[PDB]
Order: sequence, then structure tokens, then C-alpha cells
Amino acid sequence: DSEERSSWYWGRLSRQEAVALLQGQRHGVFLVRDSSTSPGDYVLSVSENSRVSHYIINSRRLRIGDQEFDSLPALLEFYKIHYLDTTTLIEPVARS
Ligand SMILES: [Cl-]
Ligand SMILES: [Cl-]
Repeated sequence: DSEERSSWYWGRLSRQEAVALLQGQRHGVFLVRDSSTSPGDYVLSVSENSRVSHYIINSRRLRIGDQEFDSLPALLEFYKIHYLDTTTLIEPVARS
């Protein structure tokens, strides 16, 4: 009913732009961007291991590795609770 402030979703953001935003952020700081190469898919970018990880989300059916979810919020919630490689999702990257 009411529009929300922009948060974790950045639409069609390049990998380079995602890195610019996330490099140096505390581990678990993240965003989601549209796939640059595969219409319909997404990428979860997250500060991790002192660098930036980019997890491919393949598409009510969203798959990351061997884990499937029925929505992006569900996927993000799952990885707030469960580790990816070395981090969980903590919070969306802040906007200037
Ligand atoms: Cl950290
Ligand atoms: Cl931030």
C-alpha cells in the first residue's frame, strides 16, 4: 500500500558496481542484482572472505546451488540463518 525505501534489491547492477558497493563492508553485507547474462535470474553479492562473493540464483522457483526457494525473500531469510561459505547474510548495503 505504501512504497518502501530502496533496500537490498538493486535491479540491473553490474558485477563491478556490486564490488564497488560491497568491498570493505563487514562480512554478510549484501545486495541482490539481476543477472547480466540470463534474463530472469539473479545474483546475490555479499562481502565475504575479505572480498566479494557472487552467488548465482537460477530461476516461484529460485535455485542457489542445491537449495531451492519459492521467492527471493525466502532465499534471503534462509541465508540469514544458514552460512553460505564463511558468512551468513547480515544486512543490505547502505545507500548514500
Ligand atoms: Cl567483517
Ligand atoms: Cl552498508
